[PDB]
Amino acid sequence: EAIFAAPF
Amino acid sequence: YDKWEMERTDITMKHKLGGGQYGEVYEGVWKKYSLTVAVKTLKEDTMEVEEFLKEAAVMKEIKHPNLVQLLGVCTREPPFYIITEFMTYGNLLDYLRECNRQEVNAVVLLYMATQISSAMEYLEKKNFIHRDLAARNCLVGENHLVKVADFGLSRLMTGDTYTAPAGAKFPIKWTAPESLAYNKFSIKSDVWAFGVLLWEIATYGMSPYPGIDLSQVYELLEKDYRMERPEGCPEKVYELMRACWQWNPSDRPSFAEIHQAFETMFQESSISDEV
Ligand SMILES: *NC(=O)CSP(=O)(O)OP(=O)(O)OP(=O)(O)OC[C@H]1O[C@@H](n2cnc3c(N)ncnc32)[C@H](O)[C@@H]1O
Repeated sequence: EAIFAAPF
Repeated sequence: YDKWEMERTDITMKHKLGGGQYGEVYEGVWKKYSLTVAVKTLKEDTMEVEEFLKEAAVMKEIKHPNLVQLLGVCTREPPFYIITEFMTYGNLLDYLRECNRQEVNAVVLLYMATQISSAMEYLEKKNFIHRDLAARNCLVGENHLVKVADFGLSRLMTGDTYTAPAGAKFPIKWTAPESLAYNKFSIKSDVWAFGVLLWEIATYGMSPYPGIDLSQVYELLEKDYRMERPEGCPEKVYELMRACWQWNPSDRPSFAEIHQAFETMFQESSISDEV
């Protein structure tokens, strides 16, 4: 899916 | 000395539930009572000892019917253990997805929202914040009983702001604007996540902003885009959902107001029902 990430 | 301290020997591990970027969790047995419990573990894993021990210290200070209850700890010598009550139906996200919608009807969804707001209101007073308010972190017990996972609580005088390290990851689709742009958090950031949680509930576990790539979420929020009212979702609930996504923190209601709102809808919904 894709849930966690570092802000852009 | 500490009344929460339990010798490692009192618990036996039964089955592993799921791993975690913060420590695998197990289903275990507290022999003395023949009680099924949940065991939170951590090896030279993800978290670092001191942080883990502080979470444990914080968990000993909370008590609310809608917050998973701490039962004991093993913090003296490795491996470290955090023991909590066991929620038989797992997390809310998976529950909503595989449930019987005739049983998990409209009044049950309102009831569930009321239990969560209740926990958050309380967390707002005792000067706490939940790092990740989302359906995946809500557990379910018998009779539609919902509780918020307590392992994600932190200390923060209600009203103040926290600034996370640089380069850190956040669950994008549940994160408030102030956190995406400046890595800032507050009980108001939790209010924003609550709004998204209300949406997961109204859609029975659908993923937020369907088809919208993580990289495009912030730009959309900026230009004033917001998820549309779900099919079947009562208008009043959608208004709260919308009040929770106000771009400006101090414009979002408090959990004290939100719990009052749901309390009202759940009772007046139990009346027209039994009538
Ligand atoms: N974004 C994130 O939430 C990071 S944590 P994660 O590793 O990505 O996922 P998660 O599995 O949710 O983490 P955790 O170890 O917190 O949960 C593991 C699984 O076990 C079940 N669980 C957790 N506490 C439980 C209690 N008290 N009783 C029964 N089952 C419990 C969760 O449903 C989860 O799948």
